[PDB]
Amino acid sequence: QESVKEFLAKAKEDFLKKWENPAQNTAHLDQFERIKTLGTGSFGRVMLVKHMETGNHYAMKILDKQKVVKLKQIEHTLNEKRILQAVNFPFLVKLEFSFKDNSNLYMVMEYVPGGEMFSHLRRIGRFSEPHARFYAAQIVLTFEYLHSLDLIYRDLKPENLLIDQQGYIQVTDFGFAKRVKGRTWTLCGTPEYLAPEIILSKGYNKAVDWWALGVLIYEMAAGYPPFFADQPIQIYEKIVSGKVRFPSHFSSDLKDLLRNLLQVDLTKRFGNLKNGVNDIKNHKWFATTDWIAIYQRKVEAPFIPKFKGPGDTSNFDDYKCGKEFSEF
Amino acid sequence: MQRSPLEKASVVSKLFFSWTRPILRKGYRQRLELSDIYQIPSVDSADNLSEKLEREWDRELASKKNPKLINALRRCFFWRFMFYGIFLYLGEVTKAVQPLLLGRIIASYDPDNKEERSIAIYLGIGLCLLFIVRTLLLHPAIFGLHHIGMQMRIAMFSLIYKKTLKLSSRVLDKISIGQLVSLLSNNLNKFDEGLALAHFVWIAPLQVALLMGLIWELLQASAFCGLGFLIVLALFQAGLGRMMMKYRDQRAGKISERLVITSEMIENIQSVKAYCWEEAMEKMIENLRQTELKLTRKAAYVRYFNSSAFFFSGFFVVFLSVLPYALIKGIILRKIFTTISFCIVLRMAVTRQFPWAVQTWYDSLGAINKIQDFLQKQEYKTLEYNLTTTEVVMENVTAFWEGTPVLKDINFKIERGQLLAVAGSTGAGKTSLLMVIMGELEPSEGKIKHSGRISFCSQFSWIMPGTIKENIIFGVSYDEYRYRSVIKACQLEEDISKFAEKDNIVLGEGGITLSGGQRARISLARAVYKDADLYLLDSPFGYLDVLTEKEIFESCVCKLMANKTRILVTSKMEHLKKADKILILHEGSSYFYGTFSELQNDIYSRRLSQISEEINEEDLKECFWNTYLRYITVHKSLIFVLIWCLVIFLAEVAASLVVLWLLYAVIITSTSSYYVFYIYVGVADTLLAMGFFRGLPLVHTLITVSKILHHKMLHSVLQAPMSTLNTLKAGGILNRFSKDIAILDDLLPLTIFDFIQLLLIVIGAIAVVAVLQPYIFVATVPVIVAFIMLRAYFLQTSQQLKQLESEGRSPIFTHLVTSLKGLWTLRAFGRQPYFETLFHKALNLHTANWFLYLSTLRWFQMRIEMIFVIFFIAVTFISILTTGEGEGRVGIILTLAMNIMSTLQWAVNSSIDVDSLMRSVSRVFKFIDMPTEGIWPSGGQMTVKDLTAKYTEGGNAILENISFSISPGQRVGLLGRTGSGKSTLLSAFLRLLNTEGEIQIDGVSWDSITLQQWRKAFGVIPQKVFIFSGTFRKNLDPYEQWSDQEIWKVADEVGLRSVIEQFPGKLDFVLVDGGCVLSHGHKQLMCLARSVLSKAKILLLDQPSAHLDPVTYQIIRRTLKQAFADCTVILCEHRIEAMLECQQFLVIEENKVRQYDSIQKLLNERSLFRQAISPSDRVKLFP
Ligand SMILES: Nc1ncnc2c1ncn2[C@@H]1O[C@H](COP(=O)(O)OP(=O)(O)OP(=O)(O)O)[C@@H](O)[C@H]1O
Ligand SMILES: Nc1ncnc2c1ncn2[C@@H]1O[C@H](COP(=O)(O)OP(=O)(O)OP(=O)(O)O)[C@@H](O)[C@H]1O
Ligand SMILES: Nc1ncnc2c1ncn2[C@@H]1O[C@H](COP(=O)(O)OP(=O)(O)OP(=O)(O)O)[C@@H](O)[C@H]1O
Ligand SMILES: CC(C)CCC[C@@H](C)[C@H]1CC[C@H]2[C@@H]3CC=C4C[C@@H](O)CC[C@]4(C)[C@H]3CC[C@]12C
Ligand SMILES: CCCCCCCCCCC
Ligand SMILES: CCCCCCCCCCC
Ligand SMILES: CCCCCCCCCCC
Ligand SMILES: CCCCCCCCCC
Ligand SMILES: CCCCCCCCCC
Ligand SMILES: CCCCCCCCCC
Ligand SMILES: CCCCCCCCCC
Ligand SMILES: [Cl-]
Ligand SMILES: [Cl-]
Ligand SMILES: [Cl-]
Ligand SMILES: [Cl-]
Ligand SMILES: [Mg+2]
Ligand SMILES: [Mg+2]
Ligand SMILES: [Mg+2]
Ligand SMILES: [Mg+2]
Repeated sequence: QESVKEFLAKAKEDFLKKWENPAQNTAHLDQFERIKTLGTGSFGRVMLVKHMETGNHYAMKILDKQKVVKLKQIEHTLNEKRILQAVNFPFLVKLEFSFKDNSNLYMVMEYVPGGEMFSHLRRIGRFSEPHARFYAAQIVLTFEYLHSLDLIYRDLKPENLLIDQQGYIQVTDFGFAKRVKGRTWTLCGTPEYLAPEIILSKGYNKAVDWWALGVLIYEMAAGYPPFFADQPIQIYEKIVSGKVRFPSHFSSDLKDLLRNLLQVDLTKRFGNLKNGVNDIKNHKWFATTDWIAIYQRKVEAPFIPKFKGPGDTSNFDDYKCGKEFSEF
Repeated sequence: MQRSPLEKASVVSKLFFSWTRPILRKGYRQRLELSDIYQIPSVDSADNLSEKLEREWDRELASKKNPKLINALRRCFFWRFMFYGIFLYLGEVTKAVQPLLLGRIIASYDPDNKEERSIAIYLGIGLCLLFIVRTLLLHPAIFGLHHIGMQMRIAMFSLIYKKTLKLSSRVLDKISIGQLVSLLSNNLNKFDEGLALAHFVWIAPLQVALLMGLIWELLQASAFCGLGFLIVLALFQAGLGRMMMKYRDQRAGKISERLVITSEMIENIQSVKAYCWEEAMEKMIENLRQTELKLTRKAAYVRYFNSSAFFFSGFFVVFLSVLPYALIKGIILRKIFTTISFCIVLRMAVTRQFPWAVQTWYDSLGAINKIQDFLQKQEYKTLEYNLTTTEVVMENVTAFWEGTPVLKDINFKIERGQLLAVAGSTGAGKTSLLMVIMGELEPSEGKIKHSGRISFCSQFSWIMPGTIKENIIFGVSYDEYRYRSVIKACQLEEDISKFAEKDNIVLGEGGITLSGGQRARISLARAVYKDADLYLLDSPFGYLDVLTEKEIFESCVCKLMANKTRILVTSKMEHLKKADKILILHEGSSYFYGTFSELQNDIYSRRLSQISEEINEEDLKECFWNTYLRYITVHKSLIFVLIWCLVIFLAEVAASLVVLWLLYAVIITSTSSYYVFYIYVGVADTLLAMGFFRGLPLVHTLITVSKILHHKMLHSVLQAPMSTLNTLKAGGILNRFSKDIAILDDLLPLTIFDFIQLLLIVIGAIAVVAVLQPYIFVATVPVIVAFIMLRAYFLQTSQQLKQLESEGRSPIFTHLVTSLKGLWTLRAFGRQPYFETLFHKALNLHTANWFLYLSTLRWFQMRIEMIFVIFFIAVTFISILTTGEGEGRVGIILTLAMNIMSTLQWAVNSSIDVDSLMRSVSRVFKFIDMPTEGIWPSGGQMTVKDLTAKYTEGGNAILENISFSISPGQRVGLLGRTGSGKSTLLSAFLRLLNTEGEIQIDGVSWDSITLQQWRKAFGVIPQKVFIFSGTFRKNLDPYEQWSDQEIWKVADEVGLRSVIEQFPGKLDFVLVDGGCVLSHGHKQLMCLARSVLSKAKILLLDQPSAHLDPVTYQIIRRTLKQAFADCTVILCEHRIEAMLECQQFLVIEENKVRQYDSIQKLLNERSLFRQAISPSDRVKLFP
């Protein structure tokens, strides 16, 4: 109650502070090593790094300036940098340093050794309902935090969710986050996770993240997305139709929650209603969830990745326009 | 299959139902074809309605503390229900105010009422408009209410089926096929019709409040004298309904037991024929019938008194309210006739419409509560799913089927790609271990861990309707390479070649067309074709010869799936040699676990798992007047009762005519004396009502007729030849023994009563009026002709549509039966959505016919009312214009004729309903006309000459020109490959198929004596064991011939004493679900006990020891030596050890029998078969 209401306001007050007075040019590539290549991506490339003056291992995301200007998306990559250094939450990947050279752009994150949720979901096949609920609670808390600041996340998918040593979720890839207070008309994201109003080419608001959460929960519980067609143009017809069928092993509470989250009529979708984010919290599916213990990280995770050192990366797979960029 | 024209029809076309004209035009001239049936509207699809209802039910469960299904239904269908209620009410309000307009018109014929004659034209215009507005308000509302009710029923049926597949294994023992078939059959048609009746529970009080105020202004305070009489009559009916409900609730329980016994006995008809048990089964069924028919008669007696209230109140309601008025001052005839006119509507509202609505609410809410109770039963728990386990571990598992634990501290561990061999004696718990692994039997202690992807092969072979290929593929994508490899590995390639249609031969429910080993190998092929991590094979080599068994084991289990983890239940030592681990059970305890060494001290590449739910022409193909006279003359008492009723009717007509011809507190003048006939017609419904001296015997005899017909139907079914019975389906038999019998018992007797009552009223009124004034009959003739012509036109298509709808109910029951039989296989493989889609297809098939039937019925009713309205308008205007300065004599005749036609219309609707109900009688008679199939045994000498056997008259011959002889008192061994024809010869001895040739026993030809005498000379052990619901003693001897001493002695000899004493009631324990509490071998021992109990001189044994271990086989060997000393035994068996105690051998190959003397001579010729003999038997056969 009051503890949630008093505490949010302080987060807002702190967020604006770092939004106004930021810091830039924290580090250049002299103290960074080049060990591994953790990920890929359609824009960047992420590789493992260590600081030899401290010894701590870090991740570093490298973006191409020319590619960025070629892809006709320049504001997104600057807004990513702007947002990542301002937010502060235990389920968000933090930022340490920022780079600025003549060729590329680099950022320094914390290292999350447990690998993606996607790989473990495909390895195990599907999660049980308590296992899925453990992660869904964290995602609900993260969206409650973000929407308090008028921030849309707008890219939710298993490849963006990482597992840390304790088994908790870490959210990354803020490439499409935007400070919207009102409406927006940009079409971006992964087609299976897009809301109907995004496809219909009309203004949309922060309600899209709850549709993405419903799709995420469905995919965790079943192992395959609710809207699956071989062609992107055919996926849109299934999304606009909004007709889903549930696996026989789904419970009634899960089906009711997913029906209320995957609601085509955005005036009837959970989280956008008069109660805000309390229809989700008070739902019968979350009856056995302790929202304080989850936030304080005192609940034992159902899965602990077997990390074997700071330099170990076994959980992962084996792998100029200076005018526009004036905020790095 | 065309589109429904309702979707693209105009507003005016939909309002008048003109879009039904093409099918009526088509069906009147010639027989309806398959293309005439239209595709159902999108709103009526089972998928959409199921989603609609399921959403609300899940919200109800997730958001309420006491969930109610009526709330879920209310949030789906309320505002359309209340929408049509308003127009139904507005069409009823019109009915109450008609006497205000028509009474002033009738009064204008009298020259005295000069005021009414000044405004008669405007009154006629108003009445003409009132008819038009009434006819347009009623029928569309009734059709909409029917449509809502049909949608509700479809949604509830879908939810019930989706719940059925989730029921736990512990709660399933308490639910039979009869209970579910009753739950669906009762609500099938009446639930849709009830939605139209429901609204009068509030319409009728308002109609009474209006009519009492209208009657009050005629009779100031005297109307309440009749109001109190109607109140007392309403309380009387409210008391009768409760007794009816009590009797129905008591009766409800016996029908399920009758249905389950009937279905069990019909599906095992060949065993019943072989045992000659038909009369005993008939005796049990008629004992069950006799109990419930008393409750049926009592409920019919109550319903008669409920139904006759309307007719026996027409005179007293007006008399009690007019007499206190007429005494204090005189009354004119006009006021009496107006009182009658209002009292007709008052009586119809009070004694007909209100109690029916109350009863409809009772039935609907009771059905909804029962369905809600079904939807909240305990469910099956889904297994843990984890692809990264690759290890099957069991530790300290103890379990109970409830006492003694079935499993007691079992431990084992097997890795990826290994084979486990489970062995043990009969009843050790080998099947229970696989049930525990599958999750169907929850352990009370211990843990079981594995990936969760399993494939299962049951010890009882389950076969679903469809082709062999559909059985093997079992609802996934067809892959040609794996299909060919699996077919070749399972040795099915030879048997498929014999079939004329190759792999696409259509199999029925249960696959009775196949042999035992063919069904076993098809089940094994279905198991192997599926991609899984763990394979559970429950004794697949039970009905296979040694050579086929060896080939399958060497090329399918150890080679084709050598990289898969698998558990094999087996007793053979050769199979134990190649197993990595061995587990031996003994009374549920781990007798041994370890390796055999210490005992003696590519196709699965593709992911095929990755229908349509609508009906096409192929699905519809299956669905495609001396009946009254035959129904009446079944029972002579019905003829006597009808003659009695006719004589009393004629006496009443004569008395009423004399009294009327014979013609103060009542004022009558010469110019107003015409009201006598109007009052007589108004009160004739009471002077001609059938009292309890006529009403009760009629219903009693009508119930007796249905009893006789059910007995004849059962007798005819049990006597039919096997060729006829194989083509029948389980769902059709259940349909015809449930729905038609229920209709003949409940609906028909009380509907015929109302039809006869209405006919008598109309005929008596017409005759009495026309005798004293012949111009009324001339006026009534054309309207009668019009109604008869329209009825004749309509019935041509109505009867065909009704027959189609009646035939469309079978696939639903067939799917329900086959779904209950194979539930564990469905949950093991994971094919629930496939069967849900098939059930939706069946529901859509039924809806396609039912919707058209209802639409054409509505069209007919609206046309009848329109004809009546147009005749009334014409005669009204003629009457008003014709009258001049004096008496208007034409209008009197015309208006009285129309007043009679008003009742004729209701009689015609009752006739249509009776004709609708008579289709069930037609189907029952069609089932009765099935064709009929039709000391001496001292030594047992048999002689056969030129015997030919074939299953279809004019088909392929399985055996050709068989000839051999048997000496008296000799054991003969009958051996051969699976599917060669060993069972066909034994069926040919009993003449269970089309046979040609000659067989003699001790010189007596089989054409000399009757078939019943011939079959009584044989004792049999069928390959398929038949067990019905009943005690042990009843199963052992249904005829109740032998005392418990003899039964206990035989059970001790056979080794059943320990098994029987396991259960609470020793020899009194009721066996349910075909002896589900017994093991597979205990059923073999039950059959052995049955064969021992009946002392016969010739014994036809069909593999007596199929699945038994070598230790238990000693019981059969000892019984053969001792109990059957001086008997001719023909022992058909695959066990090699059983051939030691034989003196003659018969081998079936290439469709003919070869005869051998010694087993060594037999074996030395067919080397390949001799190489398959195990070493333990090889030393025995070659000492
Ligand atoms: N802090 C981190 N620790 C470990 N791995 C990380 C970290 N941050 C990113 N990665 C890896 O990099 C991968 C892709 O990087 P990221 O998604 O940030 O780039 P992107 O181009 O925005 O991708 P997208 O195509 O989703 O836009 C992630 O899936 C993850 O494997
Ligand atoms: N549904 C049941 N309810 C109660 N007892 C049962 C039930 N099913 C089996 N049993 C009992 O469990 C015991 C073991 O039976 P089970 O069918 O598992 O034997 P089995 O080793 O597979 O036999 P067989 O060799 O005949 O196939 C028997 O004593 C049997 O009576
Ligand atoms: N009702 C039937 N209609 C048509 N063909 C049938 C019918 N019953 C059996 N057959 C066919 O008769 C042939 C011989 O089968 P039969 O059951 O007589 O053999 P079997 O030697 O007793 O078999 P098994 O060892 O499997 O018990 C098979 O090809 C089978 O398909
Ligand atoms: C459907 C219902 C609620 C409609 C209204 C019902 C009541 C109020 C109506 C129905 C019939 C009506 C009566 C009809 C005829 C007369 C005679 C007139 O000389 C005085 C009014 C009087 C006595 C009316 C009083 C009101 C009345 C009793
Ligand atoms: C549903 C309202 C019907 C009103 C009927 C009024 C009748 C008035 C009769 C006056 C003598
Ligand atoms: C439902 C309306 C009926 C109107 C009847 C009017 C009767 C007028 C009689 C004038 C003497
Ligand atoms: C059951 C309700 C009946 C209402 C009758 C009202 C009579 C009104 C008379 C006014 C003089
Ligand atoms: C005095 C003329 C009365 C006319 C009455 C018309 C009634 C029309 C009812 C629909
Ligand atoms: C059907 C109503 C007949 C009424 C007869 C009343 C007779 C009264 C005599 C005083
Ligand atoms: C078709 C019937 C017409 C009958 C008319 C009779 C009139 C008789 C007047 C006394
Ligand atoms: C219901 C019969 C109608 C008969 C009409 C006769 C008209 C005669 C006009 C003189
Ligand atoms: Cl009047
Ligand atoms: Cl009148
Ligand atoms: Cl009056
Ligand atoms: Cl009046
Ligand atoms: Mg990403
Ligand atoms: Mg991105
Ligand atoms: Mg068994
Ligand atoms: Mg056989």
